[PDB]
Amino acid sequence: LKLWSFWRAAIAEFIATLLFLYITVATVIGHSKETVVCGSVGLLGIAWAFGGMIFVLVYCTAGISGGHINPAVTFGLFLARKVELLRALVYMIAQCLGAICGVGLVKAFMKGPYNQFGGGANSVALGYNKGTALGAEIIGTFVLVYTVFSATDPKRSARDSHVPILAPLPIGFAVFMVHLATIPITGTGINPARSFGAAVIFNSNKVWDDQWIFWVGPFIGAAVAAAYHQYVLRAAA
Amino acid sequence: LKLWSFWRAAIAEFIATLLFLYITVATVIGHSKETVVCGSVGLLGIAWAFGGMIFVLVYCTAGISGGHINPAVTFGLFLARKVELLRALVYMIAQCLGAICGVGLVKAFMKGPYNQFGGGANSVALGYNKGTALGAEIIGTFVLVYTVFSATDPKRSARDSHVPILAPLPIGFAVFMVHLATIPITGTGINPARSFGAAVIFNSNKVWDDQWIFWVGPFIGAAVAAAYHQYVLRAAA
Amino acid sequence: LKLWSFWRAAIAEFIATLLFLYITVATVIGHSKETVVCGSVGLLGIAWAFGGMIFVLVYCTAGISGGHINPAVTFGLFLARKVELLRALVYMIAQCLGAICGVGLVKAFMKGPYNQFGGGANSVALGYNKGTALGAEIIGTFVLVYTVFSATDPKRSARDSHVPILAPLPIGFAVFMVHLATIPITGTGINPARSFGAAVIFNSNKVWDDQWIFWVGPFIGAAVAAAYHQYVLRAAA
Amino acid sequence: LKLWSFWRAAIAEFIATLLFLYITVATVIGHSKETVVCGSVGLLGIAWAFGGMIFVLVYCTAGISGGHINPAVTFGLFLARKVELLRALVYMIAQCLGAICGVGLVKAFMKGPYNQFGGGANSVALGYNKGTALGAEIIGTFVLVYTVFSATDPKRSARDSHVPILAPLPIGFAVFMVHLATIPITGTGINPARSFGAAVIFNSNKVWDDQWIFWVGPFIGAAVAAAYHQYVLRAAA
Repeated sequence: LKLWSFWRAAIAEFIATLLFLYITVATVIGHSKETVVCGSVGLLGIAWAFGGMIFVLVYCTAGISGGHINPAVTFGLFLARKVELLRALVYMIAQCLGAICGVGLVKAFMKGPYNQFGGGANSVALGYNKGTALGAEIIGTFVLVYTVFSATDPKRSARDSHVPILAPLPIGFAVFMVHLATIPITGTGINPARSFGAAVIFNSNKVWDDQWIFWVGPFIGAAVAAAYHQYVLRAAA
Repeated sequence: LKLWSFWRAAIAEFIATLLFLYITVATVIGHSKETVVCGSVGLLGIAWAFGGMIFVLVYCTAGISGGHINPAVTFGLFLARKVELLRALVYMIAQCLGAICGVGLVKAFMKGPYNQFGGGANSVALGYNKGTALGAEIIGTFVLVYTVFSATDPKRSARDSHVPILAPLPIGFAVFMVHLATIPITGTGINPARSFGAAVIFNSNKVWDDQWIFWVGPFIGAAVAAAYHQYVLRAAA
Repeated sequence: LKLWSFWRAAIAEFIATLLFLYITVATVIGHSKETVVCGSVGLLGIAWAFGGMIFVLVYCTAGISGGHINPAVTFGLFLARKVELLRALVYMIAQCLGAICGVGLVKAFMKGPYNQFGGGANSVALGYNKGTALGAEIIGTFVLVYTVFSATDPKRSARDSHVPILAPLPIGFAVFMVHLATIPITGTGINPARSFGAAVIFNSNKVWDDQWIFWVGPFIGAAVAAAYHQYVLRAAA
Repeated sequence: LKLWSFWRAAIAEFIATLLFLYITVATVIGHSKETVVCGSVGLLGIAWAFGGMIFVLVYCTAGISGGHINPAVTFGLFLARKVELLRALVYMIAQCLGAICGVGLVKAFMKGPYNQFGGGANSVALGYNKGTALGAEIIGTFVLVYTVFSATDPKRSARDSHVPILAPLPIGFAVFMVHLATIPITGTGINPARSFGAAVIFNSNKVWDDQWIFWVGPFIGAAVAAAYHQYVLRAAA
């Protein structure tokens, strides 16, 4: 009755996260497998795929679920009391499961290229240390969640809830920007479900060893954005 | 009287699909004929041409025809009872004829490059099987039509009809995103008229042999998006 | 009194066209002079410079002059009786003078590269004939002006006039798209002032010999768009 | 009470300028350190990073501070009496301090690449003289500030102030466009805080010797835009 709206929101987050990972990791593998020098969409094209799909998917789901597609976004909004505990945890599970599925589909379609070129997985690139990767993930997620907070509609909520509706364009652009800066360092995580889905499917020791960075970094970044918006700027009111 | 509005909608879809194919296939041939390494718009530029022209053309025609430019979009909206049978079939014919014309014009302007570089045609790239191409076309069209449904105006319709007006930016971006992911696999069809126009003008056995994928994939993708939006999300109401 | 508004509109078109040519031709020369393979913004970056500056400049001037920046846009709107004769001719002179000035400034800043790399001038590339270039200019300008007509505000006009206000984003995107398709053929003109400014400053026989294409093509494209919108679609009413 | 709103605006400008410099200079260093030919986001990606972050950050801060992120924007608005003297000077200090911090963070994360590849600093490229660089900075800042003035909301102001709210998309696009044209010449400054932050952290004689260009150019460009908008166009009223 409003429980149906709740379950439909969970489904919307599951499916959107699946589509997010399918499109973006297919883009990464498609770029990576390219033999002809500069016959691919390039790193710029990869950054567009991540930012542009967030714009599209937040647009589609904002009125249905709130359009999170990302455990760190759900967590930041939870801390600011904009999402209730049970919804938050249900969203994070839906997101993580959807992400596994989307990456699974890319692997099903292009198994050889998928394994050869890194599986869309986040890890620390050679030359950087884990403190740098962690710092880059915290600041990158801070940019994203600070944008999400600035993009919340104070009056309007997702169907049968108090989860605010979000303006999708600035949020997609924040994701695009952070990818431009962070791809050389970690591939860019800023989204624990996206990092976890790829780790589950790719299944390498190196990737699993770095995985904590892509949970801890984004949760800290999200928490600091929440405190900044709500307490330092008092930008809610 | 409203029959004139009907015929003007058909003309609007014919012309828009012609412009769609002219601009995008001229972009593909112009990229492909380039000798100087990295002197072209690249695959990223091709993906922009397809997404950006959908944004422009849906913007221009949304109030006149509904702005479909694509038999799979018309079919999905038909299944949800948003387009009547006779309009649907008239739109699909207008789209397919316009597409033949637009590709015809590119061939008229650059015949040598046109034949040498593949004629803007969709087919399965070497290394992928038809099951993968079909899967990639279904999911890609699902992203597009799921976006179209989320972009419908519940209150406002095209002139003298009940075909909903569509928000063109998210739709153009969905087309752009799906191109980033799918170009290496099939060139990206997700539009039976676009695939058919190029097949008619280019006229090769290889291309004709793959053509069913670019009709069946998109129609299935569109049907599943329709059912998802209307029955699982109940996102109409 | 409204004559001052008239003269301020002419100044706004002069300055906007100057800025248009300075930014875009500086972009073209900056790309072209690049020695390091793929150390430039590429042809995609050039296409963005033209589309993006039209978006910016139409945004700035739409309420002041109508935001034309382009004799073919002024001519199409003139034919549809949306601009009076004396205003139309004053706008075209302002646009052509501004364009000469903007290209003049690029030459002043980078004289060596400016002359070596073609001076931002439009002409027919080797391999295409003049019939093809003319056809490409007609269709390209048709896309642009068809978009301008679809972007007109039926209720709202520029200050102290009946020149409609225009939605700048779709128009900028139409310019971007047409550049993706047409750069390899003519560089893309679709704007007689832009083509003329560069011809005046660069001053070569080859360029002057092709210059009629960049006036005749766009004026025909604009006229057909006007007739299409107003008479075939009846999209005014 | 409104003094708190004042201090929160200063903090918002400090943090936004820090994020601006971190994301954009990390993008520049990440591009520059790339060994594999065309394995980076390219100069186009760098131009996106600067324009896109201005769009994002102006979006986030427009209702809190006015969204300046740039001493030349604050100065132009000051000259037009849209910002009071004490606020103006407090904003410029906040911006310059934030910029030092953001560049500082990039250096902390990638010290080797940071020093090797120029430190995100603006200076005159080999082949251009200082008159050209100064001219390019004046016109580039004129485009930006002319856009800012055209983007001001006549009715609505930042919290507890008379600083107008700004439309962030056209402003971000103006920054993007000016980067396309100006990167080969100076790297593009058009923002005294951005130029100063990088000079402070990179600390080279060459860079310090050119630094006056990146203060004088933008302040003149801003002043001429202010006079153009307010006195020649009378575009306020």
